[PDB]
Amino acid sequence: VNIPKSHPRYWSLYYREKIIEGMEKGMTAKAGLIAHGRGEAFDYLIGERTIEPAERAMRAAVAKFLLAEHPVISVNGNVAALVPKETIELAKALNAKLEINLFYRTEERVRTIAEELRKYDPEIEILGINPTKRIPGLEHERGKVDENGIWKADVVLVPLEDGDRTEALVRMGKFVVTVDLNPLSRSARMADITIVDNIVRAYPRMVELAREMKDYSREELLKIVGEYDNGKTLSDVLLHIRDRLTRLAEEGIWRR
Amino acid sequence: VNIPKSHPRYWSLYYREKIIEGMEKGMTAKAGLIAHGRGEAFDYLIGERTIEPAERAMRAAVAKFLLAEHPVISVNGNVAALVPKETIELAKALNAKLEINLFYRTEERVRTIAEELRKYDPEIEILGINPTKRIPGLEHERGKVDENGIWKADVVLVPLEDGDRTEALVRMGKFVVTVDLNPLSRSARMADITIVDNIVRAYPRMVELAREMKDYSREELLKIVGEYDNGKTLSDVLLHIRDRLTRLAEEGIWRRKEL
Ligand SMILES: Nc1ncnc2c1ncn2[C@@H]1O[C@H](CO)[C@@H](O)[C@H]1O
Ligand SMILES: Nc1ncnc2c1ncn2[C@@H]1O[C@H](CO)[C@@H](O)[C@H]1O
Repeated sequence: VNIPKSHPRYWSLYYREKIIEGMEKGMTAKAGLIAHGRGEAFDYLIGERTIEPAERAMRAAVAKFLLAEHPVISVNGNVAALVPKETIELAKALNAKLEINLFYRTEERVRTIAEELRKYDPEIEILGINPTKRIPGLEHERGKVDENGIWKADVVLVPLEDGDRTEALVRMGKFVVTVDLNPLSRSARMADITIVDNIVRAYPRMVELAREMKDYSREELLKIVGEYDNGKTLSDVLLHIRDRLTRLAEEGIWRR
Repeated sequence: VNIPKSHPRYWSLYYREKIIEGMEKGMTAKAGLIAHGRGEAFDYLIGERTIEPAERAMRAAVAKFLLAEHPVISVNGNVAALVPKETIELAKALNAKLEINLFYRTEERVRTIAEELRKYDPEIEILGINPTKRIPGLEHERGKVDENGIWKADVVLVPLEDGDRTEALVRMGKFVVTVDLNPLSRSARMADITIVDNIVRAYPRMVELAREMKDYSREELLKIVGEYDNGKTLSDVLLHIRDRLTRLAEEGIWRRKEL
């Protein structure tokens, strides 16, 4: 990361280095590198900041998790490369189990990811190591879940997830929250709560909200998670990007 | 193995596979995978189809290439993984030479890219194997081109290209045509003709266009080229995206299977 701190693409470049090493540590899938670029472009368009529609979604999600009877947080190759410590934090803050859930499971991937998480907590409870259950509707390898993790969860957080799984989880009766910079992806459109923000900002922001809501009443929380409309939240994100586009055009370098 | 053709995201997933196989073959760099994703995001915004402003730029690019005296088509790692066959097809249909130009050049990636191309034509000549001419304004390892290729070219096609490189060629007096799904990238803004469409739809369509216009009159060809506005095209692309976002926001997208 040898670039002036004043570089406008400072952080973006920094995480791009992180995602590359992720694959270098053998935990980030190649498809994960591609998904990362999808994120980069939408983040650039959005403004690399947590927009209002996102703060809104995170509020409802934290409220929703606080009421969960068995909340679970899913971790994949990208999460492990970008926010390995922050995901352990969010999981402690919401008293939620941690499950390694990969679309493409392998003995190495799981081990490496569990190892990466154990670098910030060698004691934390990590599920999905030995997955016995299956998410209905998915190909055997892609629908693996842990008898004690997602399989029994009522509210689940699946960040940077493939649309088929999000949909399948909703179909099996799980309430699904996702973090996804692409508001037009199947997953973003299928989730009950869609947080359109970079996970590097969303995760510490939610750990914050969980503190700011730690002493909330089950009534206050029910009011929150009760007034949330994911549809209007998605439409606003789209409108935001549209307005962001109008201005990005009247700026930068032009040639004529 | 492959994606079930019935899967609605078939094409999207097919090409993700191809770019992945490309890196597996040593032609594509890891960062090429990330760049593929950036393209996909913009494709999500345009709606994953060829829009009229793109078709418009495509006809202009073909017209210009057919009128060119020393046309050259550049090939990089992402190009090699996604449209190796169509790249060769386009070059022949435009009677242009092919040159390998990479961001991270190594003897292995060049070879592997060369081999891939030859699998569709063991006969085609490939420039850029060991380029010796340096284009000023670029870092040492990023600006060497082939003396008999881009160095002497008048019209150059540089798809999925770095802005600095697109910008450098323009500065060397080359008429630059690019294919880039991001209408706001430096490359899209600096190129003379910007084709905002996915290269997997663009190259096949241009091949078809080169054959169709292979017999046009210089009068027609010069008219097409003469009356083409790249700025207007980029703005028309942006307007299409902005109206599409407007429409979708109004209709709503939550829980919709398709858009
Ligand atoms: N750093 C990130 N933060 C949040 N979402 C991301 C990030 N990188 C990639 N994604 C999302 O992952 C999705 C694909 O699984 C993409 O739609 C993209 O928006
Ligand atoms: N398949 C593709 N077709 C056209 N342009 C692409 C594709 N993939 C990536 N790009 C573009 O190439 C640039 C990165 O080299 C990005 O700005 C992106 O818009």
